[PDB]
Amino acid sequence: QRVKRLLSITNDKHDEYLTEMVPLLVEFAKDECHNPFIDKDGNESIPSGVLIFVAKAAQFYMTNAGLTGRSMDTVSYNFATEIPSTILKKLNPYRKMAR
Amino acid sequence: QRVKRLLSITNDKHDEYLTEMVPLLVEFAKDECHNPFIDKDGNESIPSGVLIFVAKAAQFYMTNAGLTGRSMDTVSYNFATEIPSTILKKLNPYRKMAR
Amino acid sequence: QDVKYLFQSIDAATGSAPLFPAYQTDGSVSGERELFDEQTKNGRILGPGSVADSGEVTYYGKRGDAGQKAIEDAYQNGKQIKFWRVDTVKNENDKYDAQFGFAYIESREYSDGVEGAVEISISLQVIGELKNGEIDTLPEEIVNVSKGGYDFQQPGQTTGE
Amino acid sequence: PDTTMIQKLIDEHNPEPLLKGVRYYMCENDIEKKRRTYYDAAGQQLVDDTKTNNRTSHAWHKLFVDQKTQYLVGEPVTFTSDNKTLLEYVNELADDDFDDILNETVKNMSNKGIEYWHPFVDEEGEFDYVIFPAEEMIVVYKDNTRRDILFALRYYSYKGIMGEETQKAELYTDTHVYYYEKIDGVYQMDYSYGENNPRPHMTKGGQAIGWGRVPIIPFKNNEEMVSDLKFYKDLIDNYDSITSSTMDSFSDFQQIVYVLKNYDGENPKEFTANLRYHSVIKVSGDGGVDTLRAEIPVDSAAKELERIQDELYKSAQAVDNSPETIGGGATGPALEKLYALLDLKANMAERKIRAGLRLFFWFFAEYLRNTGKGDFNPDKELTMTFTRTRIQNDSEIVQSLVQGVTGGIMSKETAVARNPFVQDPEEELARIEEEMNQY
Amino acid sequence: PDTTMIQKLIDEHNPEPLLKGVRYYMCENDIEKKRRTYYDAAGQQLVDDTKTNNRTSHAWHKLFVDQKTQYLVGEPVTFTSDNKTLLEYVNELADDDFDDILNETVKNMSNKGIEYWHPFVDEEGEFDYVIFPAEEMIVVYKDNTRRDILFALRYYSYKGIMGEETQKAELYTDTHVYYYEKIDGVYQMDYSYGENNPRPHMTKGGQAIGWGRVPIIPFKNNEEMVSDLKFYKDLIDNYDSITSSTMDSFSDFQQIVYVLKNYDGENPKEFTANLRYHSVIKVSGDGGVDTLRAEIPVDSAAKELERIQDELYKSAQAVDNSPETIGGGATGPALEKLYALLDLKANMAERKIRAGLRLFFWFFAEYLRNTGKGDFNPDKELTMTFTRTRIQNDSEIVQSLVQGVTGGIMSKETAVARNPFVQDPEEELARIEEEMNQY
Amino acid sequence: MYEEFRDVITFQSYVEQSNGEGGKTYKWVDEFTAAAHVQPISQEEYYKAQQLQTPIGYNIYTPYDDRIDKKMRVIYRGKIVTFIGDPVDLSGLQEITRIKGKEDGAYVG
Amino acid sequence: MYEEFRDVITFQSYVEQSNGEGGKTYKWVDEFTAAAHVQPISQEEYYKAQQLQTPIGYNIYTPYDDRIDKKMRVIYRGKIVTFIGDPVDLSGLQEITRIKGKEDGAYVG
Amino acid sequence: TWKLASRALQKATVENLESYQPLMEMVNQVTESPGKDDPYPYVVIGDQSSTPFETKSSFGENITMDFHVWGGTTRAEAQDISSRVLEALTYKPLMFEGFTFVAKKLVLAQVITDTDGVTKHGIIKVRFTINNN
Repeated sequence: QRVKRLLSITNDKHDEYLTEMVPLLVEFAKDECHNPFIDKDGNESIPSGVLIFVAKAAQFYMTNAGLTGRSMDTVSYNFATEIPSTILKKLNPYRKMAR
Repeated sequence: QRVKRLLSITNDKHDEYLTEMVPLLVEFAKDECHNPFIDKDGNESIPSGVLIFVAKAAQFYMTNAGLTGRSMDTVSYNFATEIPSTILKKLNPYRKMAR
Repeated sequence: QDVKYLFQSIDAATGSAPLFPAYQTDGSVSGERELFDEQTKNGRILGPGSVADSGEVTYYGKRGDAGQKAIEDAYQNGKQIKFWRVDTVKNENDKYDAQFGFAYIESREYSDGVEGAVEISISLQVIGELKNGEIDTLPEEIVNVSKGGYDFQQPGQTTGE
Repeated sequence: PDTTMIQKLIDEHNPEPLLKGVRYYMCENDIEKKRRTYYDAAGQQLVDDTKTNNRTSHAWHKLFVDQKTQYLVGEPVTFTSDNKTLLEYVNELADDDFDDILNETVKNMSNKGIEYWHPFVDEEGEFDYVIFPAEEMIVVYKDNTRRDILFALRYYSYKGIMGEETQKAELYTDTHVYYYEKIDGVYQMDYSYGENNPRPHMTKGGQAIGWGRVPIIPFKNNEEMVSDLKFYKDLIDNYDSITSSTMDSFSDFQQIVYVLKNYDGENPKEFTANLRYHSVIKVSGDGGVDTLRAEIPVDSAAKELERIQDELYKSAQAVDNSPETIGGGATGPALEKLYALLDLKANMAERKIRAGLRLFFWFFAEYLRNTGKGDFNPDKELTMTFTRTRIQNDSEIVQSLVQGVTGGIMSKETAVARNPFVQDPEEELARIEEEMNQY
Repeated sequence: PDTTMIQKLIDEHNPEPLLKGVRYYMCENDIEKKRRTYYDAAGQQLVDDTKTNNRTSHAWHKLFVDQKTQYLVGEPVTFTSDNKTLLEYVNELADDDFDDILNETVKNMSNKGIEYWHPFVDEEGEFDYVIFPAEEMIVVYKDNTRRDILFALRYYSYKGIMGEETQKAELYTDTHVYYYEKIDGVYQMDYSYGENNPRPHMTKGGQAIGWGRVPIIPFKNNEEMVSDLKFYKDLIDNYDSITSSTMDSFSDFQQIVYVLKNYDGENPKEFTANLRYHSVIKVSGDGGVDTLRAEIPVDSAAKELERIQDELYKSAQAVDNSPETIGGGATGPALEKLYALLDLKANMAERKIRAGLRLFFWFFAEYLRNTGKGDFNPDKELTMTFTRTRIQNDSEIVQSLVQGVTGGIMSKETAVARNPFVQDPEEELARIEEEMNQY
Repeated sequence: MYEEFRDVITFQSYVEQSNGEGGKTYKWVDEFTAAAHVQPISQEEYYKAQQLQTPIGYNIYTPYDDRIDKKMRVIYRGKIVTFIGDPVDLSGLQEITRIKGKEDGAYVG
Repeated sequence: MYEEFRDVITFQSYVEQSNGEGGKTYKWVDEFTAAAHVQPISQEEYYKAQQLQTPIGYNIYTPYDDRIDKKMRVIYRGKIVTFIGDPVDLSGLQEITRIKGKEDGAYVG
Repeated sequence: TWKLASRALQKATVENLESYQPLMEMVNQVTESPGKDDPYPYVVIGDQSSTPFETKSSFGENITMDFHVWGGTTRAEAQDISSRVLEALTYKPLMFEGFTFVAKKLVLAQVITDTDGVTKHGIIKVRFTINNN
């Protein structure tokens, strides 16, 4: 959309907020060696798995959030379509279906 | 959504509540060696499997919760779409379908 | 003693110009309702205003009448007409006071005549009412002058007989 | 010599090379290799506490050496010295010590270490040789001659007479080894040896004697420093290490790593206590934890192991020690014969004798020179040739001898004479007389 | 010669070729090969710190050489010199040193290195030979004759008399080796040798003697510079490298690489501390981390390894060292016999003697020429043929000899005479007398 | 999305109400502090019936709408409208109130 | 999409005059430019009833626009129209104004 | 004198209406005029049950306005102003010299029905007479 719109989007609006949120889970969890997922500079990196979930969720969540941009009081539901059954289905979720 | 909205969201609003709830099941269950899922600091960690279920459920549950944000008295149902058949289908649930 | 009431109205209040008979025998239709005289008020929104309940006239005709043709000629130009009415009651030609009243052309069904003379009835009815108006001026003038006009200059000459 | 200078020399030289050998002899260090390491967040390698270390000595090495010495000498038929005086001693002795000493001296040097070996005077004053670990000392020349190294002093600390750890250093002098107390820094008059006691490391008959060379001359001996004893040892030690590791792996493999992906279960504090009590394994959550379990690849690991072992094998030791194809070789002689384990040792043993066999002879002559009697090379004198010997000849010859004696055709006695066991024909004569007497 | 010119010569020539050999003798450098490298963002290869290096010397090489020398000589029956004066020395000596010296000189040159070897005069003045690492020096002709290289000077630095690193250079002169102090730049009168001392490297009897050729003439010796000692060594070193690597791989393979795809777990600072304490491995997130684990292909790797080893094998050393099929070869002689390890060495040893055996003889005659006595080739003089020898004949012959003596048919003595051990029939006579006396 | 908003700048807003007699009382009614949102009934815009709706007031849904709703004039964005309803917070993680009911009744005397 | 954007529609306010008096000569002012997506309510064009949309005022929704709404005239492309309503932020990441309700609704005297 | 000027006052009347800011917006009209449907409150304006009658005559000299309101848009605005002014003027009979005028007549009717159930609407009728007919 418009840059302003992008700014309006919460995720875009707060790079920091979005950026920060992932690593809390990420940083401890992954190996964690840590597989550094970080530069020496300390530029943050986001896990693939985390990224996929996060990006998908975040992208939806903003859409769900609206406002613009949000479902109408009487409207079709953005929620149903975007929210993964499918993406959840991605990663299985069970994964390697079996153990 | 808005930060305030995020705060309004129960899950976001109570980090502690959300944070606490998982580990009760998690802490005993997993190995448990415990595979520590914890720092020496004792920062909490959440299981992948638990996380997937919890995150998916929690994310939905808040959506279901509303208010904003919630289904209308006459509305489509957020419930049906978000609630996993699919995610439940993820992890199979049966898993490695067979034993 | 000269008894005569002439018919005369050019158009303006009472016409201000005499015409010779038929004679208006006498009559006042009304004037109950308001009735509207020339209302004098200041800072007022005159009322009821231009309306008249009506007028009544009775007429007599004599064998020789003149200006009947003239009247028709007058008619052709056409206009609103306001006649004089003169009563009896010690009305000298000079002396006599007259009430302008109001006049309507419209009603003259016919003239009926007895052998001795022909009598005509004419009634003057104003069309109304408008609740709102406004002449405005004319009747105001009519009443003002009607209070005392200039009276029957012609008839003074008459009563020769 | 000022103490400092002497001390200074000690420090720089690095103890390691002898030390490794010294340690090696006791055993190779399994420990470093043996323990597995894990990577910390730092990623610096840290050895895990858990892994234990096992190291074993090698039986084989010891056996070889002992056998070697005896075989090589073959016992000389006779030893003589050019000098009369020396000879007089020699005849009686006949070595007796001397041959042993020669063997010992060469052997010891050849032996593991030294690397640098300094003889010490015995209290008896008879040559006693003891080997001490390297300082290792820096070669330096105490004497004016730079080229020669009179000795390099070493200090070692042993605990302890006091029972409290103390540093110990011993100065070594050409005349004799010196022992110094660290705390004092010196004991006795440092400057003087001396003069006596201590008694000289070696004494000439009737007078104090000096080598004229002062111990110790460092042994390279070769760049490898492979030899002599180390020759077996170095290879052996590595062999032990590999073998030891292999055994450990087997034990480790067996023991068990179930590992469970899931499922809890109680927090481990509770878990451990109950788990021990239960002493049963159940899977929580979904039934069954394949978990790999440990590994599919483990079997593959064996393949790797075989490959590794195979690679090891080609270079590998594990001497065949197969029975000889050759027939004969009657069992008793066979057992001694087969290696057994003469062959390997003998070559080196020969190496011990020569090269330097000539040198020894020359030296012996030199000793005679010390005597001041005219020096003839001992080979020249008799003249003797070495080795005749022939011990080896004896084996083959004896069989002929048995026939020869029995036949009586010949010698017999001279056949004996070859040794000679004895010149005297008399032994033969007795049989003859017996025959004549008979019957 | 101006210092600069001498110095200049040194620098250009490259140390490497001898150095590699010199280093090689001590050991081949495992390190370069051994460590694995990783690719940085730059992508320049950097060796990882973690990998340790192990290198081993080869036992085998040492043994061969020692045996070779003794076997080859076979000990000459006799040595003679054409010149009376030389002969007089010769008869007494008989070599004694001389033969050893000849062997040593040839052997040493044949020996690893030099590449360029410069003799140095001993303090004693007896020929002493020591080998120093290459500068390596540039061949140049100090003397007018361009073609000849009087010597190429080399400098090496050793630390240290001072104990502080200093550069060291030694000029070498035909007359004798020179040692110079770097700091001074020269010690003693550089220009003069001289005149004496230093004493001449070699002295003629009664007078100073000069070779007339000044060391050192560089040894190609062959383009390979494969020989002589290097001949074993070069192959051996490579063998060691491969073997060493293989062993390392085995250890590395065993140790463990779990690797986990998932799951955290705490940030590694926390993780490490807890992990060490726990000393347990659990999988966070979804249960189980196959993660490959390391590898399916590892097993395949073994296949590669076998293939690699197999390829190695064809070219490969690991001499069969199988027992001889041939029967006989009684065990004692067998052990020495089998290689053992004469055969390989002997051929080269023969190479040492010849070609150049004739040259040596001619040279010997030349020495006589130096004597100024009429020169006859030593072969001509006796006349002697070399090698008769026959040491080898002795083995076969002796067996016949045993029979011969026993039979008494023949010689016996002459059979001895073949050596002769001794001409004197007397030994035979004694037996005869004994027989006659008997019984 | 919306995030916390700048919006609140306070306008009294002006209304005249309840002039029982010639004497009148005037109050400035702008209940809103927070800017507020109005979700128009604005008819469904299905308009199946489509008869409705012209509400005298405007039904509004706002966070903290309860204050916002009727018995005070609300101005949004400086635009002025009056609404009637008894506020309730329908839902939302934050309570969002809405104006309930619309005057006048559909049926008029 | 829009990007930092004007609609582009310029907004200006049109008042006959600023005074108690109305009508008479008219002055124009440019309150500000604003961008809005305006589709008149103008019947849903489902047209179920399809009776509506009557309302005299026109509903325009302009994101985060206080100014555009009533008590200001709206212009698009310099075109002038006047609308009435009450601004609202129905939805969108950024609040977007809207108009609620109508006036002169169904039923006439 | 008043004459046209009295008519002028009507112009003045126009002026005040324009002068009324809220006057522009509704303009008045809503609810009156279409948009009656629009939500309550809704007030319309118009005569009560008025259909043209009589021909060739003025409807009446006096003009009467009927107000029918829901939500009571403005009886008050007109009423209050009129009342205050009227009250002062009244307490004195309306008469002209030589003439009498009466305000005729008074009719009061009120009916309210609320489909919505909104409070009852009230209807007030006002009649004005200017000048005599």
